[PDB]
Amino acid sequence: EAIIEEDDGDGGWVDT
Amino acid sequence: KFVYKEEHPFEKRRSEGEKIRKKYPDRVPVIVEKAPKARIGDLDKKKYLVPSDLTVGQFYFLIRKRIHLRAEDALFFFVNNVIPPTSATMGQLYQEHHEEDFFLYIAYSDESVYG
Repeated sequence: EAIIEEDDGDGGWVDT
Repeated sequence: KFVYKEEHPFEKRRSEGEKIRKKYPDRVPVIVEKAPKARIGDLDKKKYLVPSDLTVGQFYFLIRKRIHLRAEDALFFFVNNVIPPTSATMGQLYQEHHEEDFFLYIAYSDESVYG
């Protein structure tokens, strides 16, 4: 499971 | 409608959306939520960075996998209370229906009518 920009306090963006 | 638009201000969202659109130009940022009257399982993650060439049908498949949905179970997407064509690309959907915060919003339900 890759997550992008997880630092932002939003759980990050699921990279597909 | 969407809780993401309530839990986050417009100005914050718009800035992040521009940032993402400029840094990941080949990708589309999509916020995904369950419709209220929907009786299917919820998605832990709501934000998805998807290739602009990804199709509605491919996205149906991934979301089905991600909420542990059986084939006997139904799933519909709604873009502005309208089921998008499965042949459509996420990029085309963004170009046409991205909100002013530069995100594409999509609801999903077990029913063919949003609620």
